[PDB]
Amino acid sequence: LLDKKWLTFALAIYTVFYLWVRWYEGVYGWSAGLDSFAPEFETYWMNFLYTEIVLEIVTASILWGYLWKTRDRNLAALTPREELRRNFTHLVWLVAYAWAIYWGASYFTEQDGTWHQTIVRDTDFTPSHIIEFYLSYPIYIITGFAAFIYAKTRLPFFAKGISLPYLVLVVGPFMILPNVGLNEWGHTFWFMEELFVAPLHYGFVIFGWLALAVMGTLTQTFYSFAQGGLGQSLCE
Amino acid sequence: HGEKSQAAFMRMRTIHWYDLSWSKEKVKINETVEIKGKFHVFEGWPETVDEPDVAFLNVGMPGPVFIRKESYIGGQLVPRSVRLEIGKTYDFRVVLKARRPGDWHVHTMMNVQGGGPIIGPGKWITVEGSMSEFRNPVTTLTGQTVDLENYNEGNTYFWHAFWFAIGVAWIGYWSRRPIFIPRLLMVDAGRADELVSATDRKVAMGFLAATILIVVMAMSSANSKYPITIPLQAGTMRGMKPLELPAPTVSVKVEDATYRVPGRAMRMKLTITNHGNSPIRLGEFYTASVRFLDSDVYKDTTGYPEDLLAEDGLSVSDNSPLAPGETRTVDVTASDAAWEVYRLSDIIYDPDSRFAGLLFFFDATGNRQVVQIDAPLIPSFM
Amino acid sequence: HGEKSQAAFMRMRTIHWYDLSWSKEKVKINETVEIKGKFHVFEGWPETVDEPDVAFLNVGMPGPVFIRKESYIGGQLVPRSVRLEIGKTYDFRVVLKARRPGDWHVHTMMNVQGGGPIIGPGKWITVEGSMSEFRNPVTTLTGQTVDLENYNEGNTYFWHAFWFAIGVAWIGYWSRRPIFIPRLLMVDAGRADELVSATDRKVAMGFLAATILIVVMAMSSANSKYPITIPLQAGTMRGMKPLELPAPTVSVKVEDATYRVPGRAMRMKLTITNHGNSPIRLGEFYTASVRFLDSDVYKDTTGYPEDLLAEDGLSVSDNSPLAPGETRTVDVTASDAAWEVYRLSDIIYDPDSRFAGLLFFFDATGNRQVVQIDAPLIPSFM
Ligand SMILES: CCCCCCCCCCCC(=O)OC[C@H](COP(=O)(O)OCC[N+](C)(C)C)OC(=O)CCCCCCCCCCC
Ligand SMILES: CCCCCCCCCC(=O)OC[C@H](COP(=O)(O)OCC[N+](C)(C)C)OC(=O)CCCCCCCCC
Ligand SMILES: CCCCCCCCCC(=O)OC[C@H](COP(=O)(O)OCC[N+](C)(C)C)OC(=O)CCCCCCCCC
Ligand SMILES: CCCCCC(=O)OC[C@H](COP(=O)(O)OCC[N+](C)(C)C)OC(=O)CCCCC
Ligand SMILES: CCCCCC(=O)OC[C@H](COP(=O)(O)OCC[N+](C)(C)C)OC(=O)CCCCC
Ligand SMILES: CCCCCCCCCC
Ligand SMILES: CCCCCCCCCC
Ligand SMILES: CCCCCCCCCC
Ligand SMILES: [Cu+2]
Ligand SMILES: [Cu+2]
Ligand SMILES: [Cu+2]
Ligand SMILES: [Cu+2]
Repeated sequence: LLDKKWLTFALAIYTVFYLWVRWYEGVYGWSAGLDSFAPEFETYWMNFLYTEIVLEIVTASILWGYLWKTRDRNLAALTPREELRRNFTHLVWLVAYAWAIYWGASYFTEQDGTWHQTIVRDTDFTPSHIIEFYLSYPIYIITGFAAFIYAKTRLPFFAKGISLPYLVLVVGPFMILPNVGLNEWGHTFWFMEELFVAPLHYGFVIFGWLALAVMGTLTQTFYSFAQGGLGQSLCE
Repeated sequence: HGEKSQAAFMRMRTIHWYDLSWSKEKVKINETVEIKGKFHVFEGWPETVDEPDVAFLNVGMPGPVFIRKESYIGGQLVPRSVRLEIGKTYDFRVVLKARRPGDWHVHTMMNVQGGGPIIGPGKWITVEGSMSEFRNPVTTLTGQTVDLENYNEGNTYFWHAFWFAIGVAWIGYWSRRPIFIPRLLMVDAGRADELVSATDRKVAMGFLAATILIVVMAMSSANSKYPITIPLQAGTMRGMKPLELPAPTVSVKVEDATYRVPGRAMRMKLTITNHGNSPIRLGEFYTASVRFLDSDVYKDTTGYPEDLLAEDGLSVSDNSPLAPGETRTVDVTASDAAWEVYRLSDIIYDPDSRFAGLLFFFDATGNRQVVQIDAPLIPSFM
Repeated sequence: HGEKSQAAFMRMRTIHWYDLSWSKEKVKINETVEIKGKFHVFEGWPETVDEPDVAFLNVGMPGPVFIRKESYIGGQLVPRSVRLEIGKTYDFRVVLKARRPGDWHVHTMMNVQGGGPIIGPGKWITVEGSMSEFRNPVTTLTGQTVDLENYNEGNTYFWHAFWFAIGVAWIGYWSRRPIFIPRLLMVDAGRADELVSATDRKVAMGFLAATILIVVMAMSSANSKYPITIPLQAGTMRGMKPLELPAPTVSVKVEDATYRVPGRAMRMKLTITNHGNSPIRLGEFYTASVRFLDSDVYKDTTGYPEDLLAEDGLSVSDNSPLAPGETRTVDVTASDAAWEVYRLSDIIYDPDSRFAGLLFFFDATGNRQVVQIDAPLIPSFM
């Protein structure tokens, strides 16, 4: 079996959900979504914010708790074929994390830029941010934490210790979410402008760099892949 | 649409827009709508807002639903940022061409280099038609007429696609062979020195030489075609001509100003001294895009937005004609639902509870005097 | 000599120098040459140049071929930086004493605290004699006359040579013994602790004590001699008196201004309205150190530099006398080789294609009016 069709679902769920989110914001961007004090904004975007925050907290709790509860206690007696299967599953998790990171840190963040050059900022909870800071960032945070937990609880290579590159790759991008406090503070007190390259935004830049720990993470996963099922073929 | 969120005192004391007019309320695609009026820079400019040494006359709209054909501050075109003087009154004019169908709330705004956006009154303008009909023809000094909607689009697409294809070709050439784990193991276990051998080096030399040559030849070709180019034109424009308004013949002293918390009314006591030689009557109080009118004195006929206009929102305790030379003290109440809808009552949250506004006095002949008032605004709870 | 490189629009709109005069064209060593004139600060000061809040009246010359004896802005001496107001006209005067023989291009320049050098017209001044004849006597408030060419030179040489000799003595004392490789090997192989032993420590103590004592005694001696000293005198000088020029009786509106690319001519259309009570005629257009004159109206007699003067470089379509009250529109062409020699045609490279200049109108009696013009400058290619 080895690599199964979970990869297709991992790609498709993010693609479909984010395409629907893009449709939703293209429909309710203007027309209940420009004025932050209109009653329709509260029903179409504040309700969206509340629902998504509750659902994100619940989903994170459920997913992380399930992954930690179903953790492999007897990792010592694990066959190499099953290790290869689990390595492929962890690679699927990493693919999902990469897709979520793309959607969160590129698509909706530069989309926040479109909005932060076309309309006058009205609040800290515009549609663009709600879709990005409080939906896509928590989604990729959940995916990254789930991937880290799965690696630690199923892969013997990633067990018996916390991987430093994996921890950086998982936590640094998370630090962008609390960095939103600097974004709002730096937009209301600092910089009475919409400059996208202002120093108020280097917080995302600093913690966007920490996603480069994916290189150390990926060489660690390559070594985990090539533990028993390394060969032969390769290097022979 | 970005106001009702800015501090009420900041909206009250930045820039006062008056004599606003809109040429049309409903336009077709490619039709022109002209926005005129005057804006006055408040003398008590808030200290956290930089003085309008560098200001830009902008339009508040949801993206390019209109294109700004022209904009004038003092009769002359202002495509760049301008310098405004605190205390001066300027007349402006913005010309917009309809581009996208729909109902758009068009604001006249001013952006300041160190204080952000100062949004004026917004008016709903309806655009009808189709976006496909929109044209933006421009004639260049080289003698060619181009449409700015699609000019250079094909060239941009071609060049970006070409360079993307070059990069993809490089990556794919290296990706035909196994990529990650065998190469990692070969580099780890002993010297690698086998994964990069000719003609890989020849291919890299070819890629480098071709890239440099293509860049050079493309630059030369883009020099031959379009032989006449200019840099981006930029720079703050000084010498904005202000209006030479006559000195007002009405002097108003504000003796305390209060607003109930909660409430939709603002009350102030004014000592009005009528100089000149005509009996005057207070007809309007404008504070922040909100016009409180006394219907018995003045009626609005310029199509001001209904949500910002209070036809009978101004009540004067004694609004009988004020004879010249006579000075009297009256109680003026400015009450309208706009005071709460546009959050002018949120000044209680502001760290500077002071207000500014415009008073308009009309005589029998109808000619009006613009007198400017500002005072601390004291909330009342008991 | 540092101009012809600055942006043409920056040279056109920073400072307009006019009424310039030079007392002498050829001087001997120790002789004085006086440069007078007026400079006007342009109202449309470019935004990337800081306002002349701190400005210094400098002289453009290849080093101290002259010494600046005196410089005045408004009649009073200005050895320090000064504050200038945008839009004001100041008269200046610089006195130079010849120091070095040769042919020197002397410019009158102004340095701005945030915009760099504003170079005015330069004139070739010949200096004859020998540099050995130059004297710069100065009388101090303590009652002694010194020559600034060699005052304190011997003392400076002595002290620097003495301290250099002390340092060389220290290094040589340590350099008598073997220096690098044996000492490196001794420090490496086991403890060194043999290369520094008494009386090396005694010599170091002596050097330290002697250095401190010599510094203290030298300071005390330099306190006894020259008992009266003052700190360096510095600080921007405010309150520069500007000229009280009468309001011009000529109003000129610029309706478009064009220059051919390539070309040596600049063409503009002006609507001149003659107020007052005298028929006027346009005689000169000054744009950036370049004077385009109409020989039929005005002739230069102040010895203006030939490369910057166009005796017949100004052509007016209708330069007949303009009766008072009459307004007419004329086509004015300013053509001279200076327009290309001083790269005023390089404004096409500038990011702000706008020009400024001075127009001089003369009546029958000869008295002149200075009117200032500025407008966008549009290149023409076809
Ligand atoms: C990592 C864990 C993430 C947790 C957060 C998830 C956020 C989900 C969206 C919040 C919606 C909200 O809050 O709004 C509720 C909206 C408000 O729209 P309405 O006025 O009812 O109009 C009619 C509804 N339309 C405008 C959408 C047509 O209505 C709803 O009930 C519908 C919400 C559907 C969400 C599920 C579909 C997602 C795409 C399919 C692939 C997964
Ligand atoms: C609406 C939310 C639905 C999320 C569904 C989560 C699925 C449960 C997670 C999980 O444990 O594994 C699912 C798959 C297949 O891996 P499994 O083998 O099931 O995982 C356990 C490994 N073990 C069987 C050897 C013990 O592993 C995967 O690759 C699934 C990737 C799912 C993409 C991440 C979605 C997260 C959105 C917030
Ligand atoms: C918010 C920012 C996160 C800060 C980063 C700190 C965590 C980084 C290191 C890390 O993840 O290790 C914690 C464990 C991994 O196993 P260990 O750290 O070895 O300890 C396991 C026992 N423990 C679950 C009680 C911790 O991983 C888990 O066991 C997590 C799964 C259990 C938590 C599920 C409940 C959470 C619901 C919201
Ligand atoms: C790899 C990222 C792909 C992002 C594509 C995207 O944002 O799609 C939205 C956009 C919306 O434009 P349009 O297709 O015209 O449909 C408009 C519907 N709304 C307004 C809701 C977006 O176009 C599509 O939906 C094309 C489908 C691409 C599938 C990968
Ligand atoms: C790594 C490079 C950081 C350089 C910081 C920077 O560009 O700041 C510009 C800003 C100058 O403000 P300015 O660009 O004039 O802002 C104009 C808009 N307002 C007045 C509303 C802020 O300076 C500061 O206020 C100090 C920044 C501290 C950085 C740790
Ligand atoms: C207004 C001047 C701002 C200067 C900022 C300097 C930033 C340097 C970062 C090390
Ligand atoms: C090392 C490559 C340098 C290329 C220089 C090309 C100059 C062309 C002038 C138009
Ligand atoms: C440790 C050496 C301090 C020297 C002080 C000398 C003071 C002299 C006063 C004129
Ligand atoms: Cu609006
Ligand atoms: Cu005002
Ligand atoms: Cu020179
Ligand atoms: Cu001038």
